[PDB]
Amino acid sequence: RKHTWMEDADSCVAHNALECARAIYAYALQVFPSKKSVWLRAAYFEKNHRESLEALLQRAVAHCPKAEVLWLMGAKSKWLAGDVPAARSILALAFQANPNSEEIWLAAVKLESENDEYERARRLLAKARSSAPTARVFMKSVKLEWVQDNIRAAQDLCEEALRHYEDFPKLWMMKGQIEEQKEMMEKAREAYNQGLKKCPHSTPLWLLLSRLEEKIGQLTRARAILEKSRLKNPKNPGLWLESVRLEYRAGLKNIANTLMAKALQECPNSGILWSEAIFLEARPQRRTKSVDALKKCEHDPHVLLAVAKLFWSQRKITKAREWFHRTVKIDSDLGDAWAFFYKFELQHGTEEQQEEVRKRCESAEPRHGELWCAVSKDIANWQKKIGDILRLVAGRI
Amino acid sequence: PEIEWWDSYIIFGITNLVEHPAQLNPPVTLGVYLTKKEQKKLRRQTRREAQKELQEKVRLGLMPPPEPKPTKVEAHVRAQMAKRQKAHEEANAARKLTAEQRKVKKIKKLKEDISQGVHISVYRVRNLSNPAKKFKIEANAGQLYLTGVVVLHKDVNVVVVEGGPKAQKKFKRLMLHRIKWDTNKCVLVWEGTAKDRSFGEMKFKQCPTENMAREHFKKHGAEHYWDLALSESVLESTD
Amino acid sequence: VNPKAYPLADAHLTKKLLDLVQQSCNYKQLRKGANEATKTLNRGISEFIVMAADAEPLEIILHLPLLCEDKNVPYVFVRSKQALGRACGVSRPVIACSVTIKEGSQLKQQIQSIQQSIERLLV
Amino acid sequence: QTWYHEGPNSLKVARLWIANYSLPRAMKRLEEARLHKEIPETTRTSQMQELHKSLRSLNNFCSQIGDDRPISYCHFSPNSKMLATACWSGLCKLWSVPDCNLLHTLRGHNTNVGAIVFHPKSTVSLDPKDVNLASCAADGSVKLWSLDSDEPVADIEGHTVRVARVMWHPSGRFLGTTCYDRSWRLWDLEAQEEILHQEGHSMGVYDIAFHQDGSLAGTGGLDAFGRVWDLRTGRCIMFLEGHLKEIYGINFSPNGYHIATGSGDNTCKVWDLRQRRCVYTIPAHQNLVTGVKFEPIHGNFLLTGAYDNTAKIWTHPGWSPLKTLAGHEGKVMGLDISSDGQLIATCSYDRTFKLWMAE
Repeated sequence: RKHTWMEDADSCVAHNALECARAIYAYALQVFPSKKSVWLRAAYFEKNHRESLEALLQRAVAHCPKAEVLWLMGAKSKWLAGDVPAARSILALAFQANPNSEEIWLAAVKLESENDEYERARRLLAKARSSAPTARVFMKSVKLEWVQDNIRAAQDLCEEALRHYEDFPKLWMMKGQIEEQKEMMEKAREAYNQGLKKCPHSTPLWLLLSRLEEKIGQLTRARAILEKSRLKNPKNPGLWLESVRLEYRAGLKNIANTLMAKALQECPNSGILWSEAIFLEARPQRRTKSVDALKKCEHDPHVLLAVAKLFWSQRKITKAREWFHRTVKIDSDLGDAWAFFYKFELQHGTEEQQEEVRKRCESAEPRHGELWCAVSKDIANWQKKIGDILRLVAGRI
Repeated sequence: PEIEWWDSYIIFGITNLVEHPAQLNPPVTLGVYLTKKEQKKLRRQTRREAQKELQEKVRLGLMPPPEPKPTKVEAHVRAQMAKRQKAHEEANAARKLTAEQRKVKKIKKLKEDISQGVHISVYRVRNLSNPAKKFKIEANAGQLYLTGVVVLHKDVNVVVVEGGPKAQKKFKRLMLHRIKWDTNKCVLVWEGTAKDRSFGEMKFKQCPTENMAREHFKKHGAEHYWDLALSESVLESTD
Repeated sequence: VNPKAYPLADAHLTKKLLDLVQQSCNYKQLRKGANEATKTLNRGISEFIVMAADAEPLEIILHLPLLCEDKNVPYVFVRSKQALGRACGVSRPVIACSVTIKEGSQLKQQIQSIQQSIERLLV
Repeated sequence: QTWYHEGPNSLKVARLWIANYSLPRAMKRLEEARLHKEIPETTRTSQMQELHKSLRSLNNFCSQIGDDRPISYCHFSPNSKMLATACWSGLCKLWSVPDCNLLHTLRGHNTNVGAIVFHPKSTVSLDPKDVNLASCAADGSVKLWSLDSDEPVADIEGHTVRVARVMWHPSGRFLGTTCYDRSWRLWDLEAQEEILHQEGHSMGVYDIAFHQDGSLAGTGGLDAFGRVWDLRTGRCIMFLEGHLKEIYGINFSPNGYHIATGSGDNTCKVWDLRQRRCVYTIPAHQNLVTGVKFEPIHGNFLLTGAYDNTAKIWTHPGWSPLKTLAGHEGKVMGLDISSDGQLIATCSYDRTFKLWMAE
């Protein structure tokens, strides 16, 4: 009956009403205090449908301990809705609630790192760096001394972190990016190379070494790094697209097109390579390359983003708006699908359409977009809000 | 070696004589296809001469004409349509590939023309001491008319298969996809071609140390498959 | 023959090639014609291209090797267009055929073997 | 049925020149090999383990696109600073290696170029203006090049069908040339005249490789039979077979023993000359083996090309797979090892040529 009530509540909240869903949630959770998923469904429902966030998360912090997802949902809700200076206190009661040091500690450093006075956010992480954390903790520690200014100690923390945790590749990514923001740059080559000889099946670290050896000159060595990447994994779209973009960023458009053909040979149902292949064709031939892309990988967000960018590129705004709506509704978690969407709606549309496209992005906050994670990993644009991030990607196109 | 033997042959053996030595032979039919309109025309003209020669044999008078097609009349025609369906089952009863014509046609399907050179797979498996999988290997090598050996050793046991290419493709479909092995995996070590076939038939030779397995291969003039599979096995084990 | 027709399939390979092209005509995997082979090379749905060395002039299909190097598709020249045309189930000479990819069709093993064999011919 | 034919006396004076050039080279090679044998086996085996520790660390660097057409052959120059590639268009580019900047592409071919081969005295003993390169094509074409002209110097017109490969004598005065006349010619540079047209195969000849002492010249072609000619006597010295498919590459070793013929049946075969045997038939690749090149002066390993996307290092002797130099997206068409041993380049059908090096 509890599964039946959750299913009927999901159907009722999807189809018609919300207050009947509130009543069936109050009933189904007054039947028993339950697992983390049912309180989680009530909290997610109210996060879709402000004061009841405090009410339901207060009942969750009362009757459901050890459901830390409800704790972090509560702490974020008291951050955004009311304001900061008590939610940390509430997270302090999570300090009183859970000595398991996995997720609450970097949540706490998220809290005191959004604001001023980050030296407290030093010492707490110090506690965390001896508490009981997967050196995931360490990468936040490595972000700690990276966002203010990198000390030689900022090089020290990632080196000690890798001396603990050689296997984790995002630490190698942080060491390489930190050495990129140092003065010279083959130390970053040494960092990326040691990471890629130790991690070794992590595609963004290969992309980082590729973009580094493309940027400093000797593009041939960047092509060799990417071709070692395409062999050592193999058969993935993320390295094939970087090889295609490496030939297209140089003057070799023909070789970029034949590497795109070799890429779509061995991984046809992939969104990013088809979204690049639509762009690589000459402009009278994109119309059917995109149709073949829709037939190979339908319901893929990168592909519908490419079709929307096509219709905007052919200046048909009435179809491009519909295709952008379909793009963001197949997957709203992709960041570039909002980047082009706000840039299009500021190029064409009324002011309330720009209102729309910044409603629905902050509704479901994105990830995974290479322009979006290109500015979400810019540490100059790291701890800032998401409308600012969407404006920054929309200005850089 | 004091001087290599061509240098000892000349030290004088030269003059203005270029030569044409002992040419050796290197160690055809085309099928006819028809368009569908030509299939219809050929079928209809073969059938027109068939109807013409059946009516011809009626015209000579060897036999009365064939069968043309309330309980009594269609009881007659029920016996005659039983005769007709029985004659259809007679013409299917002869021309049937009785019991061993299927066997010789399955053989001439599976036994290719290996002279013109024999395609050789070499596989290594980490472990095939499983009885069912060594049975699948032995039985499918014998049944696809593939020759070879499975020498057995710890961590690298070598399956040299040697037959026609249509059997080699079926054996690599078996060995790499159909036999579900599992840390124990099978790889394709080599897939080449040699002049003619070396081994006798698929016989599971075995020695637990490497030197006698290389000696058993060297009996056949095929030690290079062993040295290759052993060396890439120990190189995978180090890497 | 024409020296620019390269690679050229010998008699055993062209017998296998014309039987595979005939089977692809039966399985509806075959696109006859140099324009249809150009189309299925551009759409990237072509398994492999056969061509005819006795096409006069040859250059009306010699763009197809270049397309087969920009799409990573195996290409091979049959000896004469009449045999290739009959191998497509048409009485007219056909100078360029595209055996194309289909959804898991039963010729994929024969097509893969012929692909591996005619990428050995260009040497 | 060895038929004999009278040749011109240009052939006779050229053969006495090849004799008096090759015999001191062979004596010096045998004495240096005798001095290499007399040092203790600890030093030799430690040196080969040194070299194998280097060769297992052959990583790819500077992979560079050659053309919009697949490259067919690379040949390292002496001085190892240039690298002549041979695209399937007419162009025969020359990259400044290890930097891989282009240097003065050579136009003047029309059909698919086969090999372009540097002179053995190109950088070291040959001025830039004098003939330095020699390319060959899929029509009847062999043509010599300089390093500063970009349109060739006097071609070779003795051919009517596809010339497969070209290789120089280690002199440089002679230019072996496999044709598809089921024969190979031997052009000469002093007389500027084709001195020799050796027919010894039943089908077309693909690759020629000269002995580094200069005495011998192995060939081997689409008849699956490799020959070993003496230049001095005509007289195919060691007929070699056991391949059933088309031999696509010969190379002679800098120690005078071995010949590794790589063939179309995915093998490679290391033959002796002091035994006339097939010493070891390396089961090299999954597809056919085009480029086979030993190391230069010391000659300690064996690099095989492939029409799968790989190229492999085998120790020599012993023939265990030191390193697969994989990474290409197409078939590896031709390769060469630099004359210092430090650098290895393989062209491919991926339109790229690469460089592999010790780390």
